[PDB]
Amino acid sequence: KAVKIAMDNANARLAKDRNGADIPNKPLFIQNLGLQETVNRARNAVQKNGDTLSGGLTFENDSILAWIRNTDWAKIGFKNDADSDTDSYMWFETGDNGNEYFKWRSKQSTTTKDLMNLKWDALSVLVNAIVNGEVISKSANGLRIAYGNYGFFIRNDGSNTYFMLTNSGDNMGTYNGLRPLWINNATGAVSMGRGLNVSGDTLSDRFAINSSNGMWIQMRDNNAIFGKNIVNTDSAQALLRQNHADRKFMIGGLGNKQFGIYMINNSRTANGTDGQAYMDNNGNWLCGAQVIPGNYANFDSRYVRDVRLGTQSLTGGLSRDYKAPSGHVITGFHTDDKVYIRPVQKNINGTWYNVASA
Amino acid sequence: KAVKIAMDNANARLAKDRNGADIPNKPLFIQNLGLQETVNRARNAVQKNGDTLSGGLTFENDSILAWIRNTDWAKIGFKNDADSDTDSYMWFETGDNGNEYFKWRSKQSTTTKDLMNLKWDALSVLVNAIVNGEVISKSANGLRIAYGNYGFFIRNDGSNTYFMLTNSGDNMGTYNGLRPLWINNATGAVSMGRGLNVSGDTLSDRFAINSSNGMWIQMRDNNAIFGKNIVNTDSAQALLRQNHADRKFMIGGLGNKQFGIYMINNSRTANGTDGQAYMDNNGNWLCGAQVIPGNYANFDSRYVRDVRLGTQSLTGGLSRDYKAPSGHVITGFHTDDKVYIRPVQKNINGTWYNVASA
Amino acid sequence: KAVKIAMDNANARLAKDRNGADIPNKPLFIQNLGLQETVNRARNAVQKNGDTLSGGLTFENDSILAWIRNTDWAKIGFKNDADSDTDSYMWFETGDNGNEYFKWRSKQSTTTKDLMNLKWDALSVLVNAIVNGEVISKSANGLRIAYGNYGFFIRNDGSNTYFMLTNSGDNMGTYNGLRPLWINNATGAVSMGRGLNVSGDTLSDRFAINSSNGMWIQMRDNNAIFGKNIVNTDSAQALLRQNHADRKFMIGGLGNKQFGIYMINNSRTANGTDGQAYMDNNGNWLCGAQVIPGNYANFDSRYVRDVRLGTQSLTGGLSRDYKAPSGHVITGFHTDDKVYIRPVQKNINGTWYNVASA
Amino acid sequence: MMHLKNIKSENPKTKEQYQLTKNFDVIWLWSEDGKNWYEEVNNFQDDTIKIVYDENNIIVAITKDASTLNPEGFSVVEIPDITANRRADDSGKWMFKDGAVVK
Amino acid sequence: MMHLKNIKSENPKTKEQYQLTKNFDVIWLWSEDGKNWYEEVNNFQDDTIKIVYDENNIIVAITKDASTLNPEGFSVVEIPDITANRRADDSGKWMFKDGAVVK
Amino acid sequence: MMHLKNIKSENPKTKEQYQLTKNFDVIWLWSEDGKNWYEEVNNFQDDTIKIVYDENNIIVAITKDASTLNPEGFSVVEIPDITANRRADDSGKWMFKDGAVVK
Repeated sequence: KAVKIAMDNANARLAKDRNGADIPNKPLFIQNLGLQETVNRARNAVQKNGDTLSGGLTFENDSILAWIRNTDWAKIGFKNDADSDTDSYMWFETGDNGNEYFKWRSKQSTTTKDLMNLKWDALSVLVNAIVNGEVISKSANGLRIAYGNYGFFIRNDGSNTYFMLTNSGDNMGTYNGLRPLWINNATGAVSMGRGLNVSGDTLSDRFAINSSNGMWIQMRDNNAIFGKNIVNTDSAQALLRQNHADRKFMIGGLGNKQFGIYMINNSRTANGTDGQAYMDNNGNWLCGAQVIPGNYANFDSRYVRDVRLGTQSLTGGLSRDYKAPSGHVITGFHTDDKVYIRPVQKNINGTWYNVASA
Repeated sequence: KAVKIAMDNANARLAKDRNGADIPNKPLFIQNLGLQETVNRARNAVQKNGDTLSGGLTFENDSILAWIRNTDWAKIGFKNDADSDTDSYMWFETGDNGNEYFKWRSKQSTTTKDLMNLKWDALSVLVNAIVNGEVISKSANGLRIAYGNYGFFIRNDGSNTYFMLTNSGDNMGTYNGLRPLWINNATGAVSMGRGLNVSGDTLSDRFAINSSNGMWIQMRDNNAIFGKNIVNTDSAQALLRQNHADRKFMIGGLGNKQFGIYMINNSRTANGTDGQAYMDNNGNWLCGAQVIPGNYANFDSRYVRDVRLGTQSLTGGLSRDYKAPSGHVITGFHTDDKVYIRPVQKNINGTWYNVASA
Repeated sequence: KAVKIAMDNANARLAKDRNGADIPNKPLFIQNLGLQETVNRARNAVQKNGDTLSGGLTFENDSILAWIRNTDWAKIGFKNDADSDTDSYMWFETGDNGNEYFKWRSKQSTTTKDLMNLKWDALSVLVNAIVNGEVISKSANGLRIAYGNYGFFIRNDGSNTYFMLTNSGDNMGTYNGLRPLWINNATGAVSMGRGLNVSGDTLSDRFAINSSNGMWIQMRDNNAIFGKNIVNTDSAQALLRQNHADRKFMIGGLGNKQFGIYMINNSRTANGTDGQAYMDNNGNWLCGAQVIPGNYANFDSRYVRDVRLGTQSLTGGLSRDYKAPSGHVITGFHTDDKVYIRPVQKNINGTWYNVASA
Repeated sequence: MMHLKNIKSENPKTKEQYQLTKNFDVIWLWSEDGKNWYEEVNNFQDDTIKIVYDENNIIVAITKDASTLNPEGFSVVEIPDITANRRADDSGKWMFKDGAVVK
Repeated sequence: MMHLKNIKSENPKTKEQYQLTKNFDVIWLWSEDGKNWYEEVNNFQDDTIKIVYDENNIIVAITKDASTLNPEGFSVVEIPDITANRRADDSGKWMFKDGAVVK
Repeated sequence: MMHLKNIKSENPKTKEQYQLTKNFDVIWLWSEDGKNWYEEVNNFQDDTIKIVYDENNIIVAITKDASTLNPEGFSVVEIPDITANRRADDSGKWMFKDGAVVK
């Protein structure tokens, strides 16, 4: 049995043909081999076909997180050459046809709402955009409201700022020929090319009419200030008014009947006016009171202003038949029978003339 | 000792009860087993409880990077069905209540500055927004400045573009009843509903007064052009001016004293005017020079324009008592003692009438 | 050969000096050891120096994906304290100098286009920004178009909303002194500080002139409505017009010759006017028809309105020499030879006065 | 030609005649056939002789301008200006009966 | 009734009288008691007889319209229009002394 | 001083004289030397005596206001207002020959 001890010893040893199946404590064998940490790190290893993590991942160099598929991609990286790098940034990139883009969306239960898309030619915000800072465009057609039939936009071309309009059905389009309002950027002057309608008072230092030149009858159509509403026949309408301390003066008219100057004292309460000087519908000029010229020459030359008898003279006491000279009347007698006579005289325009006898 | 060789041979073999502890070169054993690459890949394996990476990670299929916690989540993926996919995008998504949102922030030392939040109803930019392209809203209330007491916004409803104002303390609110300015999108016409105040000149082709109709005394209140500043008593103020080549004509007045038409030749240097035609405070119409009618009939019918002696006649040489007929004077004698007579005549308005004797 | 059986048994056992090289089936040995799953998980383990994944990665707790380099970083995480968390968000963060920023870009073949940068002080959109919702700024200088020489911006300071302009070459700058247009936020009133130029009609309820006060000769320069274009000499220009049912009245003039009131009946077709009342270049007031005062006193006091012979009287039949009293003529005889006489009388202004004899 | 007989004064008949008599004491003259003297003056020829004769047809006044006449109580006839008519003077040495007669 | 005696001419006393004399040579008449003839004319009654008599009270002029008188150097009295007063003519056959007398 | 002889009527020579004769029948008077009487009136002195005498130099009219004269057919001379000239009356008892003479 001395070889039985050698046989039992051999029987206590790992058999080639059993390939480790005869190891009595396999976890200890792995341990003794030095493989426990290998076992533990492989048990805790993120798997390439997907996994869940309980700690964070950190890239320590210039490495990229990518989705790469069908020769296209989405990529996140961090550009940073040194701590002092003046153009360092986290970047997000899509490729490789130019039309792969960026989308932000949120989910409430099973509903998905897209919030923002960023594409090659435009950031599309599908919700509101609320900016605490200033909103600045560096394009000429900088600010647009494309809503409904016509778009509205502000165009600053560097020299003038326009309020612009599109044609109908083209609210994203270029401007048409309308120029409702623009500003001269160098001088501040405001212009409007399609007229202006003001409710209430329009106050200005001066009003300049783009005034016209032409024939008499074209005064109907000259550029002017005018009353848009006709004056009704036999109704009163003033178009211009000057206030004085105790009275007001008006340019206006009685429809189809009168046009001119009217005065109303502030103390008046009964209907009417206190002074009138106006043209009627036949072209006469009428005044409710006196017409006082500074020079009366064209009137004084029309009328007799005085009549008188001139100096008395005596004829020669003479014949049985006598006729007084032209313009004279008999004013006495002296009996050689003489007769007194005087000339009748008329004052025209400051000169005394002798009357004529037919 | 022939079995000692068998005993030593058995003693040179791996003992079951030692469980690999008697392996002389364990790293070689691992190598011979074929486990070195297993050792090396587990040593270099990203660990599920967090790790640092020196190379990038790439998803080769449609896989997601997610943060999933408390039934909510944040997710990054890449949508791409083929290279020709016309709606391919990198997407960022939050869930699942609708209020999980997106935040961008930056750190300078220990200070954190939030820069942008994107939520279910609004992109909130907490800094400035500088857009190199055009800024376009597709909402009617497209452009708003919500600063301080009152908000200002531009509303284009498709037909008209309004400049709108909120009530006080409601700068994010709807518009009130004010209409400071709007534009007709179809015609370009500008309207203003709250009046207009211009410093300097307002030039227009025509000015249209929304003119009134009524009683004489209401001319005080008719819609008109007027002087906002009263003319001071005994001071001069013109409200309307027409320039001619060598003179200017004005409608204006002397406060409480005169109102009408004044001419000033351009060559004048001393104070005063060169022509005046105006109503005074009693309603008279005064002219500094002549008043020249084209028709004098209403004057010519008031006055004697000429006087004369008419044709001489002879009475019948008769009685010791004689009286000349009505209107006649004695102008001679013929001695049957006859007497010459003439009629006194007056010219009224172009007709010669015989004078009457009382 | 009894020990040969013991020798062959020992020879069938794993030799220490061979270190597993004498294992006949090494993959089975690994299997029997319990190491197959270790082998399989290490073969499928993501490697720390970079790898490709065929499934997604999910963070199950509050863990971060980071790029950390040169003491700076880029980081993605998910903030969420519970499902009911009211401020939960996916966040993107850069550090640690404040100037590391966020960039979005896209690639078409080898071309890279930057689309958007988000920095400490501004979101920079390098393309268009198209917002389906409303665009709102909460800064006073809320909306700017910085294009070319001059910038344009709208400034709402809470009390008034201004249309503002920069100086030249400073389109991102503050406003200068120009005030082209502003709105009173409380009242809606529109003001313009640099004048206004309207093509076409300017309609308003009233026009208020900022009217002046001064000397007569300063009426040339008083604030007024006026014709910007001089009236050409001998040409007609109207500045004010009132329409009646059947006629129109104008204030206007013939250049250097006439200024006043003109009437044109609507039925007229030949050139000319139907009524004229106007001042000429010498200051006279002319009317094409009659001038009709309501009171003629200043005319009636200038002229003789009637002449007559008064009541006949008889002298005392007397001497050989006789002279008729002042103002009287001889009108008869009575032969004690008496003579009849009458007084010549003139009517001035309604009173009969006796004529004087020189 | 023109011939107005027995011209006498009568009250104004129309409104315009009434105003002239009210304001200027115009004494309106009418011929026995109802013609108003002052309005018929313009119907006389300019270069004819105008004769004034009394009820007995003695010529008392002669003129070439009828407006210089006051024919109250007399008659006026217009005759052609011929040499046979230029000899008549305003004295009572000429009468009228379808022409001027001597004595 | 109205009675103005010894009406004589004197210089104008007031500014308005001075203008009328300066511009129209008006000779202002005043009665011996200081009444201005031309302003007192409107105080006469319309349908009364107005008498003009000389210093010896011989009636030289009669009228019903005082404005047709020139009473310079004479006196004017207004009397009721009765049959006993309508017989007086402008001849020197009637005098005045609180009424009209024959011869 | 002023002296206009043989003042006679002649047709108006100028446009303004023609209008006054056309509208007011002004008979323009001229002296034998061609001076217009009506325009020379303002050249007389105010306080001198103005004499009117006939072809035989008999003084027929005297005044201090030349505009009250109608010198058609006569002559007008202005003389100083002295006591020796105030005695001449408008009767035919005074003549003129470089001064006033008695008889």
